[PDB]
Amino acid sequence: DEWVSSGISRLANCVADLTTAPSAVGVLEMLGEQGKTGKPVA
Amino acid sequence: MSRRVERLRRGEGLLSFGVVHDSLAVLGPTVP
Amino acid sequence: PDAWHPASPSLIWERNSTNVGTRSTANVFPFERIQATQASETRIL
Amino acid sequence: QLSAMKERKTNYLLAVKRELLSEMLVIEWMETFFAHLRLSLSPAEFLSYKHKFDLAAANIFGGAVRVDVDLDSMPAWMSEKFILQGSFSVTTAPYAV
Amino acid sequence: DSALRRRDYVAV
Amino acid sequence: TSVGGDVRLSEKDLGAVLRDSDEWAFLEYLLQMSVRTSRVRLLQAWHIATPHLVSAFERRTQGRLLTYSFVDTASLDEDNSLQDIARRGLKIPMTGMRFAVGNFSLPGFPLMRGGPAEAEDPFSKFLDAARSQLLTGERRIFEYLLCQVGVGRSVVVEDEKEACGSRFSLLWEYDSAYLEK
Amino acid sequence: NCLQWALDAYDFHLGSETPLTVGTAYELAMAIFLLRKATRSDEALLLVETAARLAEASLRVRTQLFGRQHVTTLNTALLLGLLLADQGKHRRAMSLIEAVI
Amino acid sequence: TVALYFFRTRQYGQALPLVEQVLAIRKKHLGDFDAAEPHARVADCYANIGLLHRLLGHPTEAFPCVLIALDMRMRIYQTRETSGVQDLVLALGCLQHQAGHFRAALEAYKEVWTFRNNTLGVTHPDTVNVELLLRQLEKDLAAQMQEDKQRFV
Amino acid sequence: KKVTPGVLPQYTFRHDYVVYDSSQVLPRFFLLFEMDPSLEELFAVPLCDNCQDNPACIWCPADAARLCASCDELIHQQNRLVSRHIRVPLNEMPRAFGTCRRHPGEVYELFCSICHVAVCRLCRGNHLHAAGRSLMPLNKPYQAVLHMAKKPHFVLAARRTELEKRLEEVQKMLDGVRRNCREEE
Amino acid sequence: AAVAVNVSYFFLQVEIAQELPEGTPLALAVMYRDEKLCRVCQQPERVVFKSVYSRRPKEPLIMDINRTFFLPFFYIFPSGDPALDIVIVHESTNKLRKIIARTRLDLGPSYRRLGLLRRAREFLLLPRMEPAGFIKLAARVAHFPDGSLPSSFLWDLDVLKRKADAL
Amino acid sequence: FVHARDFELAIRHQQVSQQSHEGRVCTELLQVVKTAETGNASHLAGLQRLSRGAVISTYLDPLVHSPIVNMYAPDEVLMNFLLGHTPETGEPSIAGP
Amino acid sequence: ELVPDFLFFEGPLSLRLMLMELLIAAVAFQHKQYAAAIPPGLKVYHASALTVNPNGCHWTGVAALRLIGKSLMELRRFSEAIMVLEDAVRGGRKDPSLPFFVTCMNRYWLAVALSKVGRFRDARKEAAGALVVLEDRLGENHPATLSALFFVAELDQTVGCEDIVAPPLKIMDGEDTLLREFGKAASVDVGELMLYRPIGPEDLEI
Repeated sequence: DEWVSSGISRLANCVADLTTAPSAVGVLEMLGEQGKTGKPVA
Repeated sequence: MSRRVERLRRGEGLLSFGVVHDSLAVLGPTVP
Repeated sequence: PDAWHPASPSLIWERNSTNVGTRSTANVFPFERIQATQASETRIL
Repeated sequence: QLSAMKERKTNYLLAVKRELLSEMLVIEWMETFFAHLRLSLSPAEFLSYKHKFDLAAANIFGGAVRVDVDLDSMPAWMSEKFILQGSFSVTTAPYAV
Repeated sequence: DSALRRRDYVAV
Repeated sequence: TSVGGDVRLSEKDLGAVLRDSDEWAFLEYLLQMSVRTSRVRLLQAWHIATPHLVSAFERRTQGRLLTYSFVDTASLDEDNSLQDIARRGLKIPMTGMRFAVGNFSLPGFPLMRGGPAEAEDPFSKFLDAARSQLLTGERRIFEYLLCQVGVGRSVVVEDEKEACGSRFSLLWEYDSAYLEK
Repeated sequence: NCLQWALDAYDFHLGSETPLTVGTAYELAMAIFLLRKATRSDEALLLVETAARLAEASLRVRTQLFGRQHVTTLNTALLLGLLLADQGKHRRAMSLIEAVI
Repeated sequence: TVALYFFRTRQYGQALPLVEQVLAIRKKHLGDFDAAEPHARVADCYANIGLLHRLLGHPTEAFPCVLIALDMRMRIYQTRETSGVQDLVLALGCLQHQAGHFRAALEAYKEVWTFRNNTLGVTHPDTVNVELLLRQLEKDLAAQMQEDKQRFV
Repeated sequence: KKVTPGVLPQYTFRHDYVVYDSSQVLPRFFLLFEMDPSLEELFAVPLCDNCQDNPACIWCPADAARLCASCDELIHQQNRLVSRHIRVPLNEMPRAFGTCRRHPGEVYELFCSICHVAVCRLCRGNHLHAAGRSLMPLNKPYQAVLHMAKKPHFVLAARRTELEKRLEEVQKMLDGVRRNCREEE
Repeated sequence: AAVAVNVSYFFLQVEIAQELPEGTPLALAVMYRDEKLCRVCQQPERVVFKSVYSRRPKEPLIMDINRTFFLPFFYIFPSGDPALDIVIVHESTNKLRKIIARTRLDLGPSYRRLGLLRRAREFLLLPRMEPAGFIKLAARVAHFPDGSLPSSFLWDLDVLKRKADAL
Repeated sequence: FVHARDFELAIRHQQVSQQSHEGRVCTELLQVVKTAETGNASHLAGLQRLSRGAVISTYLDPLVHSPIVNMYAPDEVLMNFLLGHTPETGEPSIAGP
Repeated sequence: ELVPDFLFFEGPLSLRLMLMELLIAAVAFQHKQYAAAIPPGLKVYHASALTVNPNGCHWTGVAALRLIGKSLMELRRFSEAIMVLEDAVRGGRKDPSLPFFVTCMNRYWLAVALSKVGRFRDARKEAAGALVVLEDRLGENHPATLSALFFVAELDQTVGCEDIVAPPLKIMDGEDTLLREFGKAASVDVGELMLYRPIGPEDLEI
């Protein structure tokens, strides 16, 4: 997808204005759903 | 770094930079 | 004779899906009024 | 309105990028056209059209770069940082005239 | 900043 | 296209371009690359850029971009006759004047079969003979002007119906209007 | 992915020309170079394409901020060399390792 | 035979009225779509009428002509792997690729490619040409994504 | 009409501008030119012999075919014996050199050095640079011009060294503006 | 323009040159009483990277250095007065770049001054690190060859530190 | 009020010096050599001590430029923050109340 | 020293700096340097059209395009020597403040460059027009008038005697100029192929 942008910014008129820097709470959610993918062996 | 004359033939020059020109349009000065 | 009328599914697709009035640069081959090589010499070459 | 001035600042800088892109896309228009000439010309006509391509190269794109792109050439408002000040205090109304 | 220049010309 | 009055172009007037010359090769190449066909050959050429227009054009187009374009003289307004172009510089009405930069197809001989046809921008004998004349498409020859247009820092804006000068502002940072679809 | 987000936060705040955002870019190129080696997946050619842009942009800033003689700008040129050889561009990798030495 | 001569001369347009008579005669002095037992001559000629009507430019009514051919060849040749079936599922994939319809002509193309790989080679012209249709599907998918998701203006 | 043989140059660039000031346009040349259907299309690469839906790029003397770039992979990356065909591009096809087009039909002999046009028998004594020497045999310099046309022109490569260079510093001022308006956001 | 200093031949004497072994090559670089010993040798034209030759002294050493070094003319010459000194360095991953010779100094303040043409003829100079022993040859001023051979100064930033601190 | 200009300098975009770290200290310190050659003690506060602060080492040992060396001289605290950032003291300010 | 002095105290369009570039181009031409006279002389032409008399030309502009025209001529780059001198002719014609001698000498060297490149009819037309204006205004005994008359007579001599001095003939073909059956292994050069060509009964048509 060309239009990729987190909600951190609302200023955009081209495709280069879209900043993909994650939000502060955004990091803790979708880093957090990574230790529950595995379940230490089986 | 590739074969330059075949790069001109298939056209990843003019065509690839035409879409860069189109993506950088952005319509309207400000509409004051 | 008649028009070129390409046999490739992709070259037909570019004819009836995209148009050149929207892009500054475009491939023009599946739009040109090219001859069809007429009959007998198509069999030869 | 912040995106209104941001569009004022960036669409001028993006029109500069659009015309720098326009001059270098039209040097690709020269080269990709002449690549088709090499595959379509008998050797007598290729020596003639090599001279015509050399002459068209030296006449159109012969000198320096005519667009200057320099902060001096830019308008005077490509210099400041969009200072913001104020408040949005939400209070009551006075109960006395 | 040049708009702040014009605001001060009108004001004190 | 009516060269002002009933005067033929003289050598004391507008300068001549010699056959098989270096500027003949340059004009031929930029006129053959635009139509993308070798069947279009040049048969006369003139120089209409007096040094008064060159000095004024270079002062205005300072730091801008220069693109080559073709203008049909038949589609030109008859105020902009060739005699008048020699001193003024193709004066532009308040509605603005369009310009095609790059490839174009000549009117009456299309090379483009799509939605549009990339035609040139503007600004029972009729079928009895046409069954043996217009099918072969006998030579009709054109009078154009290769003019250098100083389009610099254009703003993209949609169709010409609202890009005309009766409503468009042209903020002073800009001096040209690129057109979208 | 953690280095992916860190590259996104340093160039949002400090911009894309600082030594800190170049360190995040180079470490992301090294990390994605380990990702291809460990999985050994043949579909990771697009992973190596973005490995080339991150290390190339890291080299340009490091030449113009640390000089051509520094530990950071030497092994970034070496990592960039291994990535171009990995793409199959074998003689751009030649000149890059020739420049490392 | 005359329908074949018009084919080798690139004149596909005159081939359609010739093959349509071949459908008409083969229908009544042979079987049909059901006809209890199915005949291979009728199923072959239904494949011809959808192939040739593809080449003129209409994908929508060549689609039912090739579906009938795929069903008849499923009942004559049986199983799934036979080369006659794999010609026809290639025709469904190329019919789909003509009228847009991406991400479903991919699986139709890969089915032809996997059978032709292990019974004709990784080098045969019937396998490399399907690979060319895969690569040229990837160019059209890249262009379609860059003309419909790039419209941020 | 529209019975033009071969494949024309297939790449288009088109912008449409509108200007408002008279001093912004410099009328330079007045051109009288001729569209002529009876002329020979000199700019025409023929269609591919095998598939007839691509423009040809490669001529194989062994197969005697004007193949395209895609069907070259089809019939030459086949089994290992048909993989050694010496494939030259369509420029190096055996084809007649041509006649003078100023005096009809006498076959070229040498190449004039100062002007890039070759000479014939009638015009050798009265050529443009007919009189170290300007007259040199014809076969050698066309091989040198073909090899020189593979590398880019030096004056258009000078546009690569400066037009690209100016783009990073427009992106630097744009990065400064965008970073400014994002902290103000 | 430029300056053209050709070495012709080289002579050295029975001191530290004796324990210069038969395996280590040398390098000769001309200088400006300035810049870096590092950056002068990296730039190819100003330095010579010969292998050591003839491998048997038997006598004071004599060994050939042909070719002319074309160094950028400076019409203003920053950091004040110009000077021309030539160094010899031990090119080996053993004992590294050292000082074996200092040779001449001085060129004349904004040359076209005292030292311009009295070094143009064929002379005999004196390396000194530390005591005596003699060789050099020649100098000239170039005819400005053509397309701007590098013509950039090779500034040593340590000496730029102490001169800026002194001013 | 003493460093009055550098507060207003944080209202400007400035120009990015397109050179390396060696290129920066080349053109900056070579400026210092000749501007000190022309003399005059009025130049001294302008650039002979302001442009003087350009170290030629990428490596800084941490005990100097430490987070606790901003206690012996607060002048460089108001320069490493106020858009000086390690990279012209002429006009006055009227000292009225 | 004075190039940064005059780009800074007088702007990019300076009268003293434009005259500096003309003097340097003149002394480069006088010392037969040839190249490194086009780069300074082009700075004279790019400046003099704007800095003095933008209504058209100057003596500085004419001397600029003539110094460029001479040097590109004698560096054997004959092609753009035509375009440079033709641009000097076309600007100067319909213009006061430049006498007849400027618009006649420019036309004469245009015909001299056109004869050296090789177009003989076109160079005779400009040489005759420059001759006529020089006869009427500036006498008939002046060395410029005599050189123009010698040039008009020379092009009438060349176009009339090139066909007889070197007749068309059918040489360069082995069995048509001896050599191959005579002992020598090819000639290539026309000046030797003419020299060893034996006249015969079949050559009398030519």
